Amino acid sequence: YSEWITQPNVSRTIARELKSFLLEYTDETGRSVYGARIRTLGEMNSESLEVNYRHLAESKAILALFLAKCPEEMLKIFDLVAMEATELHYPDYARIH
Amino acid sequence: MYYGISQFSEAYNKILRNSSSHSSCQLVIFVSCLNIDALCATKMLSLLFKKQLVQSQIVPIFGYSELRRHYSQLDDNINSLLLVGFGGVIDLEAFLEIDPQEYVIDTDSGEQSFRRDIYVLDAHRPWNLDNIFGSQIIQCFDDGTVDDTLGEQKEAYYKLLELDRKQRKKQIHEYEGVLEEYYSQGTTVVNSISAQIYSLLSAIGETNLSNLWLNILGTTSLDIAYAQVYNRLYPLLQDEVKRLTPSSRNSVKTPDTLTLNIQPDYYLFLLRHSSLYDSFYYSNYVNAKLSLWNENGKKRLHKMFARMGIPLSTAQETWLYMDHSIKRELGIIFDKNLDRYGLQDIIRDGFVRTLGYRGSISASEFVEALTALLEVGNNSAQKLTNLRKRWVSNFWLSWDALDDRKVELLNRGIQLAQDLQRAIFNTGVAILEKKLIKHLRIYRLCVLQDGPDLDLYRNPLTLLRLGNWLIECCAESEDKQLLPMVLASIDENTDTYLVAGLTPRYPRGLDTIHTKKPILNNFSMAFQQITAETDAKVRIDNFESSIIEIRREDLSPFLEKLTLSGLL
Repeated sequence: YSEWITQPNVSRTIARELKSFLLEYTDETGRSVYGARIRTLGEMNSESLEVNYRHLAESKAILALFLAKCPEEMLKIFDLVAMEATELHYPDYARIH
Repeated sequence: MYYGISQFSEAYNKILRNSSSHSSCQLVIFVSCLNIDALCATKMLSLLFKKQLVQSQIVPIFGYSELRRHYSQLDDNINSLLLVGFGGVIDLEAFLEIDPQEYVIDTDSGEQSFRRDIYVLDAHRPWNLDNIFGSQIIQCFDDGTVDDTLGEQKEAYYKLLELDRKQRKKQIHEYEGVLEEYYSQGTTVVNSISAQIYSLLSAIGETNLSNLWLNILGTTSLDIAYAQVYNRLYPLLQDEVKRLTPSSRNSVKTPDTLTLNIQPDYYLFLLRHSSLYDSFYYSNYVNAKLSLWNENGKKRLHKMFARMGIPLSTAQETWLYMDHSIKRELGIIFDKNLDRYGLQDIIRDGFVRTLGYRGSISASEFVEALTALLEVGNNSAQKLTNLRKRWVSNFWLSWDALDDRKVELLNRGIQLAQDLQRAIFNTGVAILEKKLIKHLRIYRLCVLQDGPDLDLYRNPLTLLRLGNWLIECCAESEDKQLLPMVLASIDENTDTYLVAGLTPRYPRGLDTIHTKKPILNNFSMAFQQITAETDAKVRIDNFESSIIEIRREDLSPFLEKLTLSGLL
């Protein structure tokens, strides 16, 4: 798996899927959970994005399995994805964190 | 007209001939305290008369009662009187009990001369026609309004004066109607006294950088409540700055260079003397455009700062120590990320003066410091006089702040300005949360009955500051229609209120046809009419006409009669 994740094509696919999950995941009430979480993150210069594992398991369960099995690289990929999403909501956020 | 723009030099030469004697001090300048424009105008006059060694006396007068008492005390030797910031809207000869036959010497020969000359110098437009037209002792420094917009009133006044059948009576009523419609008009401000005296100085040729700076301060004192006047007068100041600045530009900074500059001066609150976050947070305009008084406003502000990419730690840093990377990119950052929140009007051009190595300061900040020094610088009919005494004393603190050698006083003024804006913000969020402003179909009343630091609001300037805060907040609310507002503040020691009838104004930066027509404050005539009948121990003495002191018990019936009064 670590070798599977480190493949550039697999890494790009995983990053795209995680970005889609962050941007498009919606819960029962219908509002985007992680859009609001990223708004709050940037607003308080939080530097940390709290991502529920149940959400990651419900949608794209293969990514949740990868994260629970080889978190060393999945966390790096998902950190880059979170930075991209925050820069989408808060452009030029790299100056803050 | 009495004295036009082109003949100010005539008035100055008349003053010089009448009272430029080194033997004694025959010139007395009456200045209205609690007016930055009058303060700067009197500073200009003081410097000008210091150049010509004309002995003069400067008296700060707070109310009309003090003016009358001082004039009664005034000796007959003093043959030149200057009234700065007031006197142009009342019958001064009647108010002061002046009869020209007792002040006339050498009547002959079509000419007349008088033993004392009173020069009124103010900007409130309801010129009293018995002053601008029917009196020779009282000499008004007009700004060109009377010679162009008072022809009909001039004819109506002169016909009635000269005339002391059916057609004659009908025409008299027609003319008297013209005079009456001229009255029953709200008191506005069209010009700045500092600009008028600077025009006089330009006529005499005594203009210099210090006088130009005083002119800029006096004009910028009008930007909060009369932004149309400031926008009208701004090009003249812009031209004067270019004219007076020496050609030796881009030179190295030396401990002696004084530089008037026209550079981006954002419409924030004490930006250079406080943190960026505090400049946005306590700004009147930003508060109006974001409604920071409620809880969600602070979240909006933090979100804006994150959007610009300015960390909160950097944002809350003092402006001097803010990292040069961020401080040099304020223009670009504000261009990118201000139209999103509707704060595009924040970006603005102002005047910034640096004195050698002492750091920059803008006229907007300087007038806030001066106002703070005026406000908090230092049984019932006696403690109030003590308040008047302290209020007069604060005028000299604000006067000494102008001197370049007293920067340690200007810094104290800046600190007081920050404290007063904090107190104003706290009281504003207290008023808007409890919904103290009672909406009406005539005027949105608001009475301060209890709370913290309520002793700050017995000063008319602080009460006007709070009123301007509230009016700016209400002006940016589309749902709330324009309507005059009333503020009151109980003085526990004297058991008296301080009613301050205000005026609404259009949103800043919104230029339309109805915006061009100024809003007129009708509270003066209403207050005077209500007080004339139904004796209620009302004290109408302020030069600011729409401010009265009313007893605690008599406030409610007064407001009831005012509601019944359709004048305003």
